[PDB]
Amino acid sequence: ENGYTYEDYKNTAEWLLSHTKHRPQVAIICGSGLGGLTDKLTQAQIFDYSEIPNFPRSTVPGHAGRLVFGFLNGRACVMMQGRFHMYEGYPLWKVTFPVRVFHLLGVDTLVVTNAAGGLNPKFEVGDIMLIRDHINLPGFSGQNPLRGPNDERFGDRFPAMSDAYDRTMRQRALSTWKQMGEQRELQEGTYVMVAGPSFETVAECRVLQKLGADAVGMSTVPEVIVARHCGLRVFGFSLITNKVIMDYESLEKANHEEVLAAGKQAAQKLEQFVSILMASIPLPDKAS
Amino acid sequence: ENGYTYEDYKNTAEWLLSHTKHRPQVAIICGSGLGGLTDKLTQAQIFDYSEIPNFPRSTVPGHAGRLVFGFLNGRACVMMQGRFHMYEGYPLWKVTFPVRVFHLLGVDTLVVTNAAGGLNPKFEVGDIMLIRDHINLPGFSGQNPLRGPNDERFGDRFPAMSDAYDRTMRQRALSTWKQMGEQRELQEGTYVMVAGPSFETVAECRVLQKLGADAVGMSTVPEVIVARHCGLRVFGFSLITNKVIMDYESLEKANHEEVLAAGKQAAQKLEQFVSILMASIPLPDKAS
Amino acid sequence: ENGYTYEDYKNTAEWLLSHTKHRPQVAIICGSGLGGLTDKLTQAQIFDYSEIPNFPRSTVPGHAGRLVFGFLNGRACVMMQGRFHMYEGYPLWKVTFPVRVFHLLGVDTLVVTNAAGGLNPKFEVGDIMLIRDHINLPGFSGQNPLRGPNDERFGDRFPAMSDAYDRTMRQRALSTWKQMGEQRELQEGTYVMVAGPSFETVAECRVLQKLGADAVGMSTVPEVIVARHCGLRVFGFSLITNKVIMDYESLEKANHEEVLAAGKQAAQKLEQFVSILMASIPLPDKAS
Ligand SMILES: O=c1[nH]cnc2c1ncn2[C@H]1CC[C@@H](CO)O1
Ligand SMILES: O=c1[nH]cnc2c1ncn2[C@H]1CC[C@@H](CO)O1
Ligand SMILES: O=c1[nH]cnc2c1ncn2[C@H]1CC[C@@H](CO)O1
Repeated sequence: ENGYTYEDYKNTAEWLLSHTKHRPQVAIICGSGLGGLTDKLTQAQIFDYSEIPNFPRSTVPGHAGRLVFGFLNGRACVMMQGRFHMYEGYPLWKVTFPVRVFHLLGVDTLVVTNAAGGLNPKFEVGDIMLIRDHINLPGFSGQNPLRGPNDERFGDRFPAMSDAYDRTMRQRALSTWKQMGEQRELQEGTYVMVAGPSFETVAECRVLQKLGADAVGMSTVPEVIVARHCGLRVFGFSLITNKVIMDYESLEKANHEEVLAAGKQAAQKLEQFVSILMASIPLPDKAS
Repeated sequence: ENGYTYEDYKNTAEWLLSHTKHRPQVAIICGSGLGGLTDKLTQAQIFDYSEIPNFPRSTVPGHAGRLVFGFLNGRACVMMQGRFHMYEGYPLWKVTFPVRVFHLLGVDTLVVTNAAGGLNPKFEVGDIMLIRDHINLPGFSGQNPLRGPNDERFGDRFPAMSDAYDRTMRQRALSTWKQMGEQRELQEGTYVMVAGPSFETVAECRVLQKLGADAVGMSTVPEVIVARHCGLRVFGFSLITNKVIMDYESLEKANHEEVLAAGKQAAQKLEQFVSILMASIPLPDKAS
Repeated sequence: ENGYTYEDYKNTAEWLLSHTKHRPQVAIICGSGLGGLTDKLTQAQIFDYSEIPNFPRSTVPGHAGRLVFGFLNGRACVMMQGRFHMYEGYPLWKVTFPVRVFHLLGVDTLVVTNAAGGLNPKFEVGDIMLIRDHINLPGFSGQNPLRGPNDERFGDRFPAMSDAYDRTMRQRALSTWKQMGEQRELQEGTYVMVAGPSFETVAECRVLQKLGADAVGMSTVPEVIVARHCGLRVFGFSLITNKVIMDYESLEKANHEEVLAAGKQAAQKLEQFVSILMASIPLPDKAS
């Protein structure tokens, strides 16, 4: 985990402990425009990234740069509003530092969210996709958050990712959606991480499509991965904010204004979802 | 753009201004063996990379390591003879530093050239290919020149690349070729950037082929990308210097001696082309 | 070769010379659990990585962290028990430093081994695969050991990899296997390097499969590549330690305990193989 040491994590976890009365169980990292979830907490105790000991700040635009503590629909969460991306300069051991601290803080579940582009045509903007799998492109080329000496206090050298996106939690998600009897089904498919801040070209989109991806994005994977390394339960969704183009002869392209998505009903649609889903995450009590 | 600051760009742009009387409009970055284009300028004022304030030098072999100023077939260009490649150690924010300076210098068009390998069988060495699209392999894994804090004085955080290789300029190129009624057509296809200085293996070539690439090379993309980020018009060609191999049972491989291509008629064929094409790049006057 | 200089290599080669009487011809780099080969040497003179001048140490767990010198089945080898991987923090110019020193030491052949995952279904664990080709994933994204200024004292700027895994030595391997009339054939196929220490997901495995890979692993390529750059003869095998998963609905995943493979007969099976194969590597005498 180059950069930080165990004790850096300990010292930050502890600092958090002795500065909040909350002992979170589920850590939620909100993607673009889905940070409204913070609103729904209770007994909320906000923490500015910067105020915490070794916490990677979030540049100057880190307006939504805070770690909120509270209770949501039954569980004592800890939310990350506004995360770190590879594309902004953060080496991956800064991007994923939270996940290690959430672990030592006591977390045992991580529900990671993000807005992503739509590659699967069956997807339509506004859609919500269940990450059943991911393709760690940067990781293939060495951009893996576990590069460097491994700490057997955190996990194994070679953790398997075959499993990562918890199966049961996916049943429960498919099901909770149906319970809400929602208009439009809870999409499910493979999520592909691509770093670059620029948006995919039509030649790029096509390789991802053949590659098996369904939604493309620029984060999540580093947090998914290091969480699993820790032994955290993991599941997540993607807010399809825009359909990804294809050559032939187009007329559109892709813009961030499409973030209107991340804020429109869609946003707060996933928020209700994520809220109700708190009721389907097992307690540490090993419930019986 | 880690490494340099806005003012580093300003200070270099200005230095260039107050050291040349030329206010270039089109910046041309010449690939291997196609640097003969410099010959054709007029009112040529050569500048040694090294003499310019923050300009990345080009090692010791930077013989063809200069930025020539002048007029070509009607426009006041600024040419880069001998560029920087990832494979020689340059972090991408040094490779692409010129494109930012050409921008502040006033440029509004960039015609980037390179020699590339032939993947599409329809290609035959000597051929010239029109880059209609590109696959930014390094970029997928984080090797994107826009990594780091974004400067809204240069462009947007998430620029789309869906478009990059200007459409009209491609009509004009296909057309100008036909105007010259040239022997052999102006190929067009997708260009794939691969970093490594070594040459592709037969297992590698095959993945690129299925991946959609037509020509493979080791540059251009970083300059294409940062140009678009700036709002520069962009179009380019590749000089197929050698056909890329495929398993089965071969007898050849790939060598740099194949640069004979980059210097043979082919070279100066693209040079006449690029020269005449100056007549088809719109003026800043918004011509009417 | 950023990091070290020619003289760093010279100073280490020489140090090795004036500290051993052995002038090795074949350098063997043993993969996981196949380091038992060291046992079979004779006139063995062990050297602790750390004791050698610029030699990258191997962390604290570098127990099997030594460079053994001796004679094996006829040739004066030099073996690397326990290599360096990208995933442990080593920049590739440290990972591959040995290959440069083995070169200056006089080596002219490198037989590299590794344990790898099975992607080709025809593969069955325990199997041994002949690396006929490789797909340098990290290399595509810039992770190539030849990045930086090139030393024409070592090799060419753009070395071709079209060839790398010596053809004749493969005939001899297929043949020697048949000579032993072994139970189970000497598999042959394409080896794909993936960096990350974590194990491939089912979405990842599928892209590698379509990509053409047969076995997947996390090393070898950097050593294969820099060897060829030097002009070393190269050939290698992979010990399929585990079959790689695929979605649908599985029940297994991948664990390091599967290293039981690397140590079981399989291990010492490749060891006899590699030993007998010493008899099929040409001598520097240009035998006649
Ligand atoms: O089509 C897409 N490709 C890649 N990343 C995407 C796409 N759509 C959304 N994002 C992610 C990456 C950054 C942020 C911008 O809103 O959202
Ligand atoms: O087949 C090829 N693959 C990759 N790069 C290539 C190929 N052909 C040319 N170049 C580019 C990369 C470096 C320079 C050497 O002349 O030209
Ligand atoms: O399925 C696999 N995928 C990637 N690397 C693998 C696989 N199997 C073995 N290794 C390599 C990488 C590290 C070491 C762990 O024993 O062996």
